[PDB]
Amino acid sequence: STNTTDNIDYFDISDESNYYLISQLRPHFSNIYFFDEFKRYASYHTEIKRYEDIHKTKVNSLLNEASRAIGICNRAKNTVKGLINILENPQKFKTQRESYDVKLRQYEEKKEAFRGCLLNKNRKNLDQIKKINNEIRDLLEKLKCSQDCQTNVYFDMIKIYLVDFKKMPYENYDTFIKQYKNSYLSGVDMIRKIEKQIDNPVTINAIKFTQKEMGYIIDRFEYHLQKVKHSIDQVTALSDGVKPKQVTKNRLKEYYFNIGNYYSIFKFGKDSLNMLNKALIHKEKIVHNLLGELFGHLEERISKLIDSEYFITESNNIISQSEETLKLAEDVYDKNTKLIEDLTLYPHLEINEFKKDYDNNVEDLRESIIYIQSYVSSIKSAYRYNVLEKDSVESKQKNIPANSNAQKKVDELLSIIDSISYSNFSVAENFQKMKDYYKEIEKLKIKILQLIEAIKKYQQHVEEL
Amino acid sequence: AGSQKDENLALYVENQFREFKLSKVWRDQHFVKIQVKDSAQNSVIIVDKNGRLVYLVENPGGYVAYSKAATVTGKLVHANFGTKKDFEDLYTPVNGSIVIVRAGKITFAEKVANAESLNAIGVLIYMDQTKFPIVNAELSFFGHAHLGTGDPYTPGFPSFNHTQF
Amino acid sequence: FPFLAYSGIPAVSFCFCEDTDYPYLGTTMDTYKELIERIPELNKVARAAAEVAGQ
Ligand SMILES: *[C@@H]1O[C@H](CO)[C@@H](O[C@@H]2O[C@H](CO)[C@@H](O)[C@H](O)[C@H]2NC(C)=O)[C@H](O)[C@H]1NC(C)=O
Ligand SMILES: *[C@@H]1O[C@H](CO)[C@@H](O)[C@H](O)[C@H]1NC(C)=O
Ligand SMILES: [Ca+2]
Repeated sequence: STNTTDNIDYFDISDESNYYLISQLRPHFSNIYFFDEFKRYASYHTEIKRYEDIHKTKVNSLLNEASRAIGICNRAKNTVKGLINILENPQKFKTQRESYDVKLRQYEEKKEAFRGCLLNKNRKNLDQIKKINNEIRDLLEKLKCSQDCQTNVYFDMIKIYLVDFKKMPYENYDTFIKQYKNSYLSGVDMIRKIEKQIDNPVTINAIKFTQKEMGYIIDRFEYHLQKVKHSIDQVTALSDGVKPKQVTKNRLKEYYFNIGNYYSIFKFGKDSLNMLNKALIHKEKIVHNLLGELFGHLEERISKLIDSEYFITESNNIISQSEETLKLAEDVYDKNTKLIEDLTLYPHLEINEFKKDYDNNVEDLRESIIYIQSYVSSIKSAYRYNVLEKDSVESKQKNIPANSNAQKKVDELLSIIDSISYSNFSVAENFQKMKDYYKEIEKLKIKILQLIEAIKKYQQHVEEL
Repeated sequence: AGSQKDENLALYVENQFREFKLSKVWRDQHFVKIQVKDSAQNSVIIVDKNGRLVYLVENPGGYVAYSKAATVTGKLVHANFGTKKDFEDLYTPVNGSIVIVRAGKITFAEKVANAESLNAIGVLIYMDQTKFPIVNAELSFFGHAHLGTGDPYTPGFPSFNHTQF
Repeated sequence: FPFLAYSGIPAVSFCFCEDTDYPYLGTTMDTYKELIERIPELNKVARAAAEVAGQ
């Protein structure tokens, strides 16, 4: 299984004026593609012959010197390589002694130290690009045509250039990045909820870091794809089109320079979209193979939340105790239920203040026993309305996708933990009712014994009379 | 209302209205009087004519806002919903007797208003199965009993801290 | 109601409501689990209600 990243080169830096963007793909600038468009513009005018001699020395100096300067900033790329790989895995951070918040600051310093290297070694070459651009302007000054200039090359270069537009796929990148970004924000929302239950600090730092880099690459993907779609929109917007038979020389220079730069944006865009596409798919598969170490440390948290959070082992004891109390009371009335029939047949012919005590206590005993049976029925009814809830969460934990690919199963497990969290108040107040009815079963449990004592006093006093 | 979780949710929303770049976000607080449960339980409890053996039905988890702190005994008389049409359709005289009604089709406060105009003492409100089909029979709920709206201990004028209450 | 009747502001309310009213509405069992049990597609209906308030 893949736990490391091999290709790192998606880092890029722009100038302080934001005019030029450097990339780590060749030719490291957009303007070389404009120059290769300007060759195909210079082939159609016989006036500009010296461009084919000058620009060979110029752009050979630019490509050799630019690839040279990246060759100078290779060495920081190797250290940020080792820093990503050590900081990212649990095993490599396990063999590394320093803490995680310690090493991530080293990641920051080496990161902007690396991008600072790359810009600081291209600072001169930006001025070089200014100088060559002034030479293109100077050679385009030498055109003979002063006032009535076609505008026959231009309308055709929109056609041949439009074939290069129809070659590229655009829909798959848009649908891809919208689906992917949906999965990203779902993941970042998911880790915040998942880091409160589960113990381990290492894998959770790996996933938080990889989602940070994943966020960076999503940002660059949106940027380059935006410039591609804007370039295509402007060029096809010029293909309506305004049709002069003649233009000014500086107007013609503004035209060729103009949509030549749009070729530079587009051809600079395609390979960057390819590289970032590989980057998002690879980092995605790293994150899935990181959550595969987490679900087994989550499953026992579900199986720990159920048995303790539905209050089952305590409530079953309450129903057991109240059941034994009912068997105690009906056991005592089973003992003296003949003795009442001995103590009803005598007294009915005499000084009857004494029945006012007796049938009082007998009606108290009967209605007390019926009260205890009704109490037991109430508590068991509450218990059924709790165990139905527990059974339903068991039925949701039984049925899962199997066939769950990828990370959707960890979202199912977290949804089950929320399905235990949404049902706490019902079980709390229901268990409070169970406590109340058990208390009053204790009160009738002492009252019935006082009644039996009064019945015995009745018996001996009837024996006295 | 007034709990700590309300104020944490209000800080979360008042953070969101800042993060969405609204033109202006503002808070407005004021002090009101609500009614909350006491530390002692409130119960409904069957009393025999003898006064000897006393049987209880429920300690309700849910309460009614703006009720009175009292305790009473007496006859119970069913009423449909507490419409005025219901109380004038009844055969049994209403007065001096606690009533029961079913929740729904009218605000709670107009049930208690009609049962107060017909000089009754007590109101118990429940949910049958026909109007409200559920499975859990041991379930409680909540309602305000104030006819009209607003904070009732300051009617007409607002409940800021300039009124000095 | 206090916007329309007390203040004088035109007020509007609306609901996608089943014929019988919602059972556990002021209740301790009002929660998202049983809500998504009642309504199996909540995202589309919330999309519709936010669309109406948008109009
Ligand atoms: C606004 O009125 C409230 C209500 O009395 C004041 O809040 C109380 O202040 C007293 C004394 O400071 C304390 O008992 C508590 O801080 C508050 N009581 C309760 C029950 O919340 C508040 O001080 C008033 N505001 C101002 C600026 O005076
Ligand atoms: C009011 O209630 C008492 C209950 O004792 C009843 O006797 C009386 O008749 C009632 N009043 C009227 C006017 O019916
Ligand atoms: Ca007021």
